[PDB]
Amino acid sequence: IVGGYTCGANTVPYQVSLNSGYHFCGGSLINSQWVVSAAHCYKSGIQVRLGEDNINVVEGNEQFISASKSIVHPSYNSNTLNNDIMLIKLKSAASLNSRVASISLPTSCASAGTQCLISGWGNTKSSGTSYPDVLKCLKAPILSDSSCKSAYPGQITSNMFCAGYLEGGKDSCQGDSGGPVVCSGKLQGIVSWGSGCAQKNKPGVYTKVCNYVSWIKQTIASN
Ligand SMILES: N=C(N)c1ccc(NC(=O)Nc2ccc(Cl)cc2)cc1
Ligand SMILES: [Ca+2]
Repeated sequence: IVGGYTCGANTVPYQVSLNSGYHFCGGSLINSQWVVSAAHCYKSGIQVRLGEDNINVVEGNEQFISASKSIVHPSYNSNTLNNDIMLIKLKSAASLNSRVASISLPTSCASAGTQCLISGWGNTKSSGTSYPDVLKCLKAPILSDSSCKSAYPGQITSNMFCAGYLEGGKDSCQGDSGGPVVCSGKLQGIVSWGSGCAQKNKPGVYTKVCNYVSWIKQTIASN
């Protein structure tokens, strides 16, 4: 996250870190046994780490559970990043409490102008690299789909939306991939892509989770 603030330990209880020997992507817990993340974060051998704040120090609220199945969206296209979303089932259910909790799926798509909370342990600089150990947060509006499409001509599909600031300065970034965009207490987006980070006229682009709710519910019902 570039230009955000330190969230505070366990203030984002649905935030997950995906670990394969190191943190490589975020995710969101959507019930005690399932995590949603970005399909471009797919790897075999994922361990899901819940209840995290400092990812390099064991602080006492963590649950580390390995994945039993990963399901990338059937129409994920890695060239266009259309349908960048995947479901991860945990080997055993997480114990849910105030510090480890799930986030609700949306019943409606959020509109442009709604302020949302994006969080993750990704890069905090638009030039150079510095990865934080504690979770960073950013409040950002969803942008109109015409300003999103003017920023990225020919690249925005109906399963994507832009959120951020067209003047740059504040944005999600590499390592934030797969993490949550929450608006009005519902999961509305998944950190997906963008050109650089926090650059002028290049806002972050996010998977539009309200288009996938029937696919998620159906897949969790049968797996
Ligand atoms: N500006 C951002 N919000 C931003 C920019 C880039 C990323 N990350 C990626 O674009 N990562 C990535 C995308 C596709 C593939 Cl195939 C591999 C990595 C995340 C957020
Ligand atoms: Ca920790």
